[PDB]
Amino acid sequence: SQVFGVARIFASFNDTFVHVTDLSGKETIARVTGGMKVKADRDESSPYAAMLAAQDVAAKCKEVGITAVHIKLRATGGTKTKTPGPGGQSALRALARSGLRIGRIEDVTPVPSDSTRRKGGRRGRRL
Amino acid sequence: VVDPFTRKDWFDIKAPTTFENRNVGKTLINRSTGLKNAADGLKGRVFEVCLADLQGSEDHSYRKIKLRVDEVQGKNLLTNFHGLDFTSDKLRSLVRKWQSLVEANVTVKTSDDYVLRVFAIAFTKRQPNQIKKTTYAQSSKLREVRKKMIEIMQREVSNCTLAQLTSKLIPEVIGREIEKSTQTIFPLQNVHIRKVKLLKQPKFDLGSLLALHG
Amino acid sequence: VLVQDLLHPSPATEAKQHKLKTLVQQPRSFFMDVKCQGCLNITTVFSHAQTAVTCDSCSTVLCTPTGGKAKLTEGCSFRRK
Amino acid sequence: MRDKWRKKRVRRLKRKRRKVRARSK
Amino acid sequence: PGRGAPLAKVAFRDPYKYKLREETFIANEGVYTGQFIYAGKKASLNVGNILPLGACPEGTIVSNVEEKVGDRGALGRTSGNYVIIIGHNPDENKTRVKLPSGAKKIISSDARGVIGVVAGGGRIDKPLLKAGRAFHKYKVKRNSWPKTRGVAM
Amino acid sequence: NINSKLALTIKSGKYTLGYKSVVKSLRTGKAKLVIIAANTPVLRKSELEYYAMLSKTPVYYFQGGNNELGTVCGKLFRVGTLSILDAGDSDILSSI
Amino acid sequence: TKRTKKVGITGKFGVRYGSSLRRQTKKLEVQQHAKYDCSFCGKRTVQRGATGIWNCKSCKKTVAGGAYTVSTAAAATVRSTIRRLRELAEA
Amino acid sequence: PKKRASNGRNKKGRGHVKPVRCLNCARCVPKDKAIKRVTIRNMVEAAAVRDLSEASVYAEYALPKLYNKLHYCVSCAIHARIVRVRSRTDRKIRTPPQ
RNA sequence: CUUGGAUUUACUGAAGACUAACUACUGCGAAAGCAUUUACCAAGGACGUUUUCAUUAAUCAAGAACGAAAGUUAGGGGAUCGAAGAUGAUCAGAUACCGUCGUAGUCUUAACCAUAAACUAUGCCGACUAGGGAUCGGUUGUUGUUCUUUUAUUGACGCAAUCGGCACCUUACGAGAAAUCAAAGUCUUUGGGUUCUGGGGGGAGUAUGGUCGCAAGGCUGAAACUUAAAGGAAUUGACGGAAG
Ligand SMILES: [Mg+2]
Ligand SMILES: [Mg+2]
Ligand SMILES: [Mg+2]
Ligand SMILES: [Mg+2]
Ligand SMILES: [Mg+2]
Ligand SMILES: [Mg+2]
Ligand SMILES: [Mg+2]
Ligand SMILES: [Mg+2]
Ligand SMILES: [Mg+2]
Ligand SMILES: [Mg+2]
Ligand SMILES: [Mg+2]
Ligand SMILES: [Mg+2]
Ligand SMILES: [Mg+2]
Ligand SMILES: [Mg+2]
Ligand SMILES: [Mg+2]
Ligand SMILES: [Mg+2]
Ligand SMILES: [Mg+2]
Ligand SMILES: [Mg+2]
Ligand SMILES: [Mg+2]
Ligand SMILES: [Mg+2]
Ligand SMILES: [Mg+2]
Ligand SMILES: [Mg+2]
Ligand SMILES: [Mg+2]
Ligand SMILES: [Mg+2]
Ligand SMILES: [Mg+2]
Ligand SMILES: [Mg+2]
Ligand SMILES: [Mg+2]
Ligand SMILES: [Mg+2]
Ligand SMILES: [Mg+2]
Ligand SMILES: [Mg+2]
Ligand SMILES: [Mg+2]
Ligand SMILES: [Mg+2]
Ligand SMILES: [Mg+2]
Ligand SMILES: [Mg+2]
Ligand SMILES: [Mg+2]
Ligand SMILES: [Mg+2]
Ligand SMILES: [Mg+2]
Ligand SMILES: [Mg+2]
Ligand SMILES: [Mg+2]
Ligand SMILES: [Mg+2]
Ligand SMILES: [Mg+2]
Ligand SMILES: [Mg+2]
Ligand SMILES: [Zn+2]
Ligand SMILES: [Zn+2]
Ligand SMILES: [Zn+2]
Repeated sequence: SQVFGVARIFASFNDTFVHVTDLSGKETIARVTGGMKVKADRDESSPYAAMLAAQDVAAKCKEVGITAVHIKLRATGGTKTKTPGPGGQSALRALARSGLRIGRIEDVTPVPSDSTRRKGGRRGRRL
Repeated sequence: VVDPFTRKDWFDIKAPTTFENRNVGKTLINRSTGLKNAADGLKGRVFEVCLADLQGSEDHSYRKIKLRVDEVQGKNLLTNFHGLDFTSDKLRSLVRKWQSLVEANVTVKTSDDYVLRVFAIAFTKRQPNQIKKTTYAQSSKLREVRKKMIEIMQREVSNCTLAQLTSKLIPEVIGREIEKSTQTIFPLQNVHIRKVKLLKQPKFDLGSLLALHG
Repeated sequence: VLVQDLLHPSPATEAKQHKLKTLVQQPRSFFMDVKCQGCLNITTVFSHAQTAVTCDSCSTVLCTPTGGKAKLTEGCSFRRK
Repeated sequence: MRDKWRKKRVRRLKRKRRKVRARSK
Repeated sequence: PGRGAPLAKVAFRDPYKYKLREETFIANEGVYTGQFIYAGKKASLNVGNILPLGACPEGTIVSNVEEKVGDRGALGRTSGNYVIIIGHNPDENKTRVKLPSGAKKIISSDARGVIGVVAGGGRIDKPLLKAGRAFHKYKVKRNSWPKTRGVAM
Repeated sequence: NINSKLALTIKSGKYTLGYKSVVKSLRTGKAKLVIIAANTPVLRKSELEYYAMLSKTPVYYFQGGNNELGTVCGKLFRVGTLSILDAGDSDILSSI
Repeated sequence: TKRTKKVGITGKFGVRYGSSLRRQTKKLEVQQHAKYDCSFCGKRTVQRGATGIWNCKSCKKTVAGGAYTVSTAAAATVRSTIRRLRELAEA
Repeated sequence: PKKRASNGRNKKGRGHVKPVRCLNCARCVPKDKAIKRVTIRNMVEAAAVRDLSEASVYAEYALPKLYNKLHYCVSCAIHARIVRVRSRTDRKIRTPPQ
């Protein structure tokens, strides 16, 4: 039927990565980040930039032959926050609305079975 | 400047006969040149595909299979079983409060000397007539359940080859036997083999693999 | 309850009390005559026995100690003495 | 001032007395 | 004299002629007089036995390890030191080990070593306390003590 | 557990302590059991069990050394081996 | 009576070398002059010769040990590790 | 004076409880004291649940949920309105808001 | 930091830490504390007991054992965080809050230290005074329940009692200055046994002596002088870069 890639979307709170690989993930097809679409650091992770980033990925996917993708959304993970950034929701909707077909969707955020120490100190970040 | 995608050659990925829908998908690699063959740099790749896709049924939507390519025949990729895992969301949906979570793992080798680590997970079952809020099992029962898990995974893996076990994993044969075997210990729910890892493989036998491809 | 007969508590409520909290403390245990199924030999066994009692004729365990009352083996019938 | 820092101030000042008294040991 | 490690004198029979051969091994800690020492490819994993490196599982503590096959011992010979076997590469017949300096080395798996830690460890824990103690230490090593500082000449 | 059974034999029965007494007791057939400490030399051990094989006497291998075997017997000295001449109130012979 | 409050065996060094070096010497010099229990005969008759050499007066068995103790902690760890690794290899 | 009978935590019959880091500011807070909220949210916002189902290659594919358990310290939670200041008598009420 | 390919992506490997979710007004321990599995080692409370001994006991100056974290000594380890230090910002200034690096430390083995809002700011033993629903451990009687295996001698669940725990809710006989308290009640209707501590606020846990400690410091611990208040709980208001 369709030809599947894998859209590995890494959505932090400072930027948004839209990265499409092959099934193995060892071959990169298109990687457009929200920071390549704006010149202000404060909105590298904006929903608007993520939508533009996804459209460039979808356009690149079409000329290589990728007609469908599986979605593996992730947050920063590790010792830091596990909730996805604001751009992850926009990049997913933009991909679906760009004529690309959507397969399986999974959250693959790095979660610890314990945890190393997290930055900020004992008293947290005082603002 | 060069558009590196003009030099890529596409290959087809074929799953073993243990699954139904053997047409997994397509991959690509740099085209075979004189210095480097495409074949040798292409083996060893691992593909993670949902088990519901390999079987059509949506009942396997929460398991995802790693397929390892270890032989190339023209434009076809002959993959083998590389590992098993649950989706992250399914596990998060199973771990509720007011109940006990019990886990076990064991390292065991198959008939054909495939060394695996198998991870089992289970939860206490609330009885239909139960009134109390929580469903906790005493730690002694959990030790017996954990002990019961280990001897079942050890028994049902060392007595068969990896291919028959793959046919065992799909219908949760081990998970159903653990639930049956622990009925007299404690009522259990959601008994699953939630992860399987290949640690060590025997010496490569292309003939044995070819029998797993038709 | 301001007025109540402490010297003559209801025997029903008197039996629900803890064994040390009655008017006169009294054990709730007793001794039994145990018939194993294999043979017929009177053997007096404490209800809350801590020992694996064996009958004299055949060295077969009659009861197994538990947290409270001893558990009689299958085929063994008891009669309170 | 903070009670914790007042204690530290006296401890550092106790430290000085000991070093000063040690001169005439 | 001159060594922190004690030495063991071990008597073997000559396989080809009627004669006893006395060997001088570096004593591993726990080796005793009258102990049987087994040396070869098929020797068992017991303290004091001499085995090829490939016959030892990962984490095996070994001393007097051969750098090259048949050189009769080069590595990990001083008191309290040893070599940890990190892993094996059976296809190339090679083994990875960790040396007392913390360096990782790749040696032929046919190279031999003695199971255990070299005896006499903890020697450095004690101060020498005197120039005379160092004098007697180097009296049976070599003429390298005392050292005049070049800035004072 | 076997230590409790052996202690009763020392309290009530008859025994000899020591290698020289045990060998004499094996020659006369008056030994019912021979107990050998774990750290006894093998040459003495392999000789003690050759005497017991000839004497048809069961041998029990104590799990502790001759320091621990002595204190089990209520002694303030070391016992490398002992022979039980008369198991008294105990049932050590019935438990090997 | 008690002759020295704290120097113990290091009273032979008098006031020299510094207290820190002398208390570090005292710890290790008690260990090297102690009598240890023999693993062969059971008596507490094992004493040091040179470093790493420990002889038993009774059964005349000599064993290689540590510089100042019959057995170091590293060797004890290795002894159980080798014992453990031996069990798996021989099943 | 003493403001709360629970001392703002849930430690009774215990000496020490290991801490957790606040999600918002990474402050060390004891596990019993932290204000904890369990959220099970849809992974796709309700505006996009239609077009993504139409773009799906699977007929009748259920979208997975996003499971997360959030831990907040007292300063972060009060600031973010996760908990609010209650009257002296209303503090005692510990049933979940309806 | 990045066209010397950063960030990102898949596969593989190595290090140290740490045991997420399950995780609770739940459990255990004298306290500090304790959360992956299994094996080994020796402990422990409660319950059951028509077992045993018979006052062996309660609380305890002196004196011992243990005592978070930090810190000290010497090895080993040194992944992550990170005092000091360095730096980019902010500011009037910012040695800080924020950002980036980072050494001791954080981990471990032998020793030291002996302090924490080490808190329940609430000594221990014994007796009594009031109701209720939950819960953990044990024991004893009993189900329209599910299950071994088809059922029992399986296990779970359900209903009652009880002893012991961690707590909670209501009331106020009673206490309290009140906040509040099943003990902080049985205290002018004042006495069950017993250990420790305080006497207005500062000066001051300062000086000195002693003693412990490698040190940092610990324990013990004044006086001169100064002062009419300082302080507790609650009320009204005012204010708040708190919420509605
Ligand atoms: Mg940014
Ligand atoms: Mg950025
Ligand atoms: Mg830019
Ligand atoms: Mg620019
Ligand atoms: Mg994971
Ligand atoms: Mg950092
Ligand atoms: Mg703030
Ligand atoms: Mg059972
Ligand atoms: Mg001066
Ligand atoms: Mg050489
Ligand atoms: Mg000279
Ligand atoms: Mg010089
Ligand atoms: Mg010099
Ligand atoms: Mg000169
Ligand atoms: Mg002896
Ligand atoms: Mg004298
Ligand atoms: Mg206040
Ligand atoms: Mg307690
Ligand atoms: Mg505390
Ligand atoms: Mg605390
Ligand atoms: Mg809270
Ligand atoms: Mg690890
Ligand atoms: Mg628990
Ligand atoms: Mg866990
Ligand atoms: Mg005292
Ligand atoms: Mg500490
Ligand atoms: Mg500490
Ligand atoms: Mg420390
Ligand atoms: Mg150090
Ligand atoms: Mg600074
Ligand atoms: Mg500046
Ligand atoms: Mg104090
Ligand atoms: Mg507190
Ligand atoms: Mg109960
Ligand atoms: Mg009845
Ligand atoms: Mg059964
Ligand atoms: Mg059972
Ligand atoms: Mg006064
Ligand atoms: Mg005063
Ligand atoms: Mg003064
Ligand atoms: Mg001093
Ligand atoms: Mg006030
Ligand atoms: Zn009978
Ligand atoms: Zn000896
Ligand atoms: Zn916070």
